[PDB]
Amino acid sequence: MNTNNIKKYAPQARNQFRDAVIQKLTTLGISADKKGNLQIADAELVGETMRYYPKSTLTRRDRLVKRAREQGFDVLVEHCAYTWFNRLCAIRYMEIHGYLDHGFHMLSHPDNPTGFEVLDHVPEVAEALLPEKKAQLVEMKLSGNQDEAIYRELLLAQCHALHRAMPFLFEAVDDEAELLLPDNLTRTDSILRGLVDGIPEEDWQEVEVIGWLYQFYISEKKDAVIGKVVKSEDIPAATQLFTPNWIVQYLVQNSVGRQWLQTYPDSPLKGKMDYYIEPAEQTPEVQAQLAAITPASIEPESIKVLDPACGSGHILIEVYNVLKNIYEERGYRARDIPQLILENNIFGLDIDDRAAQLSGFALLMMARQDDRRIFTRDVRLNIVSLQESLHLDIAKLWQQLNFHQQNQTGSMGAENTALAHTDSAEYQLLMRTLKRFVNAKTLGSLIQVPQEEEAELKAFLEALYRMEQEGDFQQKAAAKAFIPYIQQAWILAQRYDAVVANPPYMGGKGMNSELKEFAKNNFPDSKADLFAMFMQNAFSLLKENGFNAQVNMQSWMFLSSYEALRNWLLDNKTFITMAHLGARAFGQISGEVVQTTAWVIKNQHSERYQPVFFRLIDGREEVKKSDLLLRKNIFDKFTQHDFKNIPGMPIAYWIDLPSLLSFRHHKKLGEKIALKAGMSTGDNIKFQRYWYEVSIKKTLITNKESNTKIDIHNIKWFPCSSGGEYRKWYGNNEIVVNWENNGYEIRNFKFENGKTRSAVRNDEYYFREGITWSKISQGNFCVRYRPKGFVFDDTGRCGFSNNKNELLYAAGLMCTPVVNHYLSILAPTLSFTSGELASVPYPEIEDEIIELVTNAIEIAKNDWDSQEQSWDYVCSPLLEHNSTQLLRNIYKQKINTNIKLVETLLLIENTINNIFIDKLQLDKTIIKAVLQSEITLLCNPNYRYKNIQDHTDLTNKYYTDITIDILSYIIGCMMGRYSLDREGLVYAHEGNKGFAELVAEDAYKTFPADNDGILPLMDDEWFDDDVTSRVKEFVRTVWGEEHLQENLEFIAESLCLYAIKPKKGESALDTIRRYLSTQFWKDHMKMYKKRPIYWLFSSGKEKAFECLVYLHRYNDATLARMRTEYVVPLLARYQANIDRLNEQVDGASGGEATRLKRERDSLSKKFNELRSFDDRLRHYADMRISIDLDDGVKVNYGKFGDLLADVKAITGNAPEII
Ligand SMILES: C[S@@+](CC[C@H](N)C(=O)[O-])C[C@H]1O[C@@H](n2cnc3c(N)ncnc32)[C@H](O)[C@@H]1O
Repeated sequence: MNTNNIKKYAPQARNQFRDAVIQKLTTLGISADKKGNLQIADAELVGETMRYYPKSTLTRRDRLVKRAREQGFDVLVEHCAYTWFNRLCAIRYMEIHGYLDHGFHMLSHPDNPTGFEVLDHVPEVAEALLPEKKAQLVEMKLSGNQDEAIYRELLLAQCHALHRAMPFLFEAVDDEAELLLPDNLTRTDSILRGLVDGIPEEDWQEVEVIGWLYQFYISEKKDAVIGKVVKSEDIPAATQLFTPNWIVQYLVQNSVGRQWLQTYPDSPLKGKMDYYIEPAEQTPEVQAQLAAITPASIEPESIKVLDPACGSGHILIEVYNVLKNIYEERGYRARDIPQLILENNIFGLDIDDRAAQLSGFALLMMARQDDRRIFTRDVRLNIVSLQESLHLDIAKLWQQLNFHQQNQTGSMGAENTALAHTDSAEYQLLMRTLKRFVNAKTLGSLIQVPQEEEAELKAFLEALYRMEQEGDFQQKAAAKAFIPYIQQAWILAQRYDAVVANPPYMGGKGMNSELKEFAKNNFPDSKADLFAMFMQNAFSLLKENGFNAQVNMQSWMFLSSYEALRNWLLDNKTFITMAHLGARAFGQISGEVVQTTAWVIKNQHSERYQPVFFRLIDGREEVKKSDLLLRKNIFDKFTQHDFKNIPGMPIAYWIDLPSLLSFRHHKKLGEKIALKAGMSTGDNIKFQRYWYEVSIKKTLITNKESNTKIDIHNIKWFPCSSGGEYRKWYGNNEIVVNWENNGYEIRNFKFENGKTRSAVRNDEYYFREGITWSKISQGNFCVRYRPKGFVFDDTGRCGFSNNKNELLYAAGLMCTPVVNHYLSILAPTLSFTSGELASVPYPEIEDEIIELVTNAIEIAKNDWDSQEQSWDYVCSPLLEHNSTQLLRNIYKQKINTNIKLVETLLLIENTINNIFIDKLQLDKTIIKAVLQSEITLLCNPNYRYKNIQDHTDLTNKYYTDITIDILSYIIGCMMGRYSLDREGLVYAHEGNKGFAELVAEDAYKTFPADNDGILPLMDDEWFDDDVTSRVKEFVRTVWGEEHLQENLEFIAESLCLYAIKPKKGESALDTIRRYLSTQFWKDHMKMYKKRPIYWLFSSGKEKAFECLVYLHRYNDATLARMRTEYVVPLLARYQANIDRLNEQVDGASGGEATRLKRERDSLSKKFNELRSFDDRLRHYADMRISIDLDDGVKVNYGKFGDLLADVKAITGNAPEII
């Protein structure tokens, strides 16, 4: 069958049917305004008509006004449009299979694509349906022009004809419902055509279509009610799916068919059950147990099955099929089985009056596929939809009932007449029943009813059937009103051999006010979501040896918020079989939003029982099915007693055995170590910084050059562990938080009313030595060491211990694939909090691992401290070897050192993993050894460039970041941030203050530092303090005028590698200059994560003047000096050559004069752009803008409007063009 047709039609069909009811209700007068307030205006009385229509069609009219005032105008239309659609859908299905007694098609015409067969056989069709109006209808057909009048009469006559067998869908007292039937049913634009035209006939063969009609009708109102709280009337929309047939079979066959096969093991139904999971080999003790409960025989018509949420009845249809083959096998006549199944075996509930309308239809269409006279028998269907009790005239009906026959009939009977036999066990049983179904359109089948009231209700019910059949008008009007409630109560008091359902799914963030309190007070173990309450309630609906079988979300197997429930299941019930599906089990939902599992749980507790699991998480819907059938991916080694060894007690069949026997033999991790969540500052943008953004004087960072005692009164910034990226031993020392005055600002940080926004937690553990981890990590789990002088927030959780060895032995553990083996178990998410991480095992201490971890952390710390983004940065790693050697040879010397360390840490990490795996007695096959690509070091090209698979292009890209990093360090020495003479960071505080002292102290005597802190970054050599100029002065001052040219050609060779595009004949010197003016800005953006310490003042898009400015060295007089000594003298040289280039264009010709014009044209564009960058720099230079370094980089960079480059990529806001 092709759903793609129904999926497109049914949503459109819903709304279609709805406007046709509004348009007919507007005539009917029942109407609401835009605000949902109802309007009557009563009804005109033009003699014997009600103009807006007959006046016998008034009373009936005045019962819509009644019901609409009882529910909701929106509701009315949403229901009645559905009922008719369900009716017409029921007719369409039934006319294709020729189920009609008159044997003519009703909605279509076989030999005419546009017509209606009931129109040409008016005499025959009328003879069957309306024998009295035959002379009239044969007269209107002979008028040939009243077909819409005629067809409106036969079609209404057909639905009436179907009320005898299907009273739940085709009601007969629907009087008002006839006034809402649309006209023009006989036109090419009737609503009817889409129902026929949108669905080919082959889609109608099988019955599942009923469920796809079901699922796509309401699909649209679903997309409007998701994410929000769901109204009591929107529930059927928001929770309505459709189970694949292969899951239902697995559910029905492993519950119903299980019990039958449990008594008659050599039943040929086992071959007829493809999804029947055979029982695993039990211990002799359980083997004695199960035989003691299985009855020696089961009679077929003693089995009773319940779907509490049938929906389309898709599950009942399969129960019907499983029961069908049980009756055949027992020796029962063919025709007699449907009645016995639908009356003695199949019972179903739901809240959507219109979902039952389809479900019962579906069972009757399966029954009509087997017995032609099931439509002649009084077949009571136990498929009912739940009804509220806020609209009953209870005192009016119990006196209309005359159950004990109190009114001797005939005594014409007063507004104070004491309700007689209010003490009768039919009244007290009736009132207790009407009190249980108050908000039935909200609770559904979760309402329990005591089994003790079973007998009294059925005897009351059958009597309510009798008196519906033998009684007078009041007793038949009355006893017809009470049956829906006495029946639905009778279904709830009854217990069943198997409950099969695909329950509804709704987390505790769409439940409405009414529903929530019902969960806290009645289902505390499973108050989180609906599907769980159905799981725990369904057990209250089974016999002792009964089977609960559902297909549920998987979260009840893991989330600690179900621990009380998971604890409850293991103690009282017996898991039988479970097929864990995971995602994409339903081939018609989109997104990884739905993860499921189907299971069967006996209502008896057996300890030593051996259940069978199927891990079918992979593939589309088709695959799990194929692997389920082929019995791929089977687990049958763990009893339900074994799953109690895991903190929280997760259903965790995927576990093996030595990992289960290690939770019991060893001690918990977060027990030993104080897993503490950090503060929550409330605002990470106000309080947290990158350490390079602020003055090093104003940080708790102990510099290698400030022996002056850190005055803890001037200290504003303290290094803060704030989450970050994966890392296995030490990095991420990048965030500093504002902790001045012991956090006076974070502590008093309040909202508007007075409540406190931040959440300073565990501030006793601050500045301690400990570890840390990304609380949130996409990949594996990893921890890093954390020295003293740090704080930490909630994004960077930290464990602490008093023993440094345990602090390392833990840090060595929490980084293995072994830990990521457990964290899969306790909580398969990306959240690595302090609660599941605390339940991790943790064995005795070995002294070997503590050295391997000390070596590993210093390998990792040496790795981290090597970049200029770290505070502990000393100098560029090239400057560790002799300064006579050739530069290309020093590159080679450094790479070989960087591969040995990867192997060492890899051999260390794998030695650590292999030691833990030996102690916990684990399986090295499950825990793979660490690979070189996972060694979390920045010198490992495999890890830094995960995306590049090559070796050459991997090696080249490595040489390339190596050549850029040495350029940003030289640009660093130009500004004054580092120095050859002095180890470590040199100058980094506000206002260019104290820089000059350093110069007088020969802080930069080897390589001089730029005077003003303005470096022109240009593509041709104008100034002498140009960047590309001083770089050569650097290489010359370091490696030798001897080597200058090959070291420079090798730099040219290496920039060209990945950084920029080479050019033939381009000197080493030109090659370098090109990079700096164009690409360096971007790499420095990336290098500092869009937080530049060197600011590129840019004239504009012609790159007429670009200069770098070091952030710390900035003062008021800079933009005045920037204009005095750079922007002013440069606009003078541009002119003395536009004039010299015009002395040559007139003195040249041919190919050279066209070359001097493009050199004069290009030079004049850079003269107008730097003329308006001067008109705009003079603007910002007068302002004497003086910065504050504590403010941040995203703020100051907007203070200059568009003078700087990438103002909208750094600040976010487009540059404010002053
Ligand atoms: C049961 S599943 C759909 C049934 C479908 N035949 C299948 O294969 O699963 C979702 C349906 O459950 C229905 N349902 C039944 N009983 C319910 C209850 N007590 N509360 C809410 N929804 C309920 C909802 O109306 C919704 O349409």
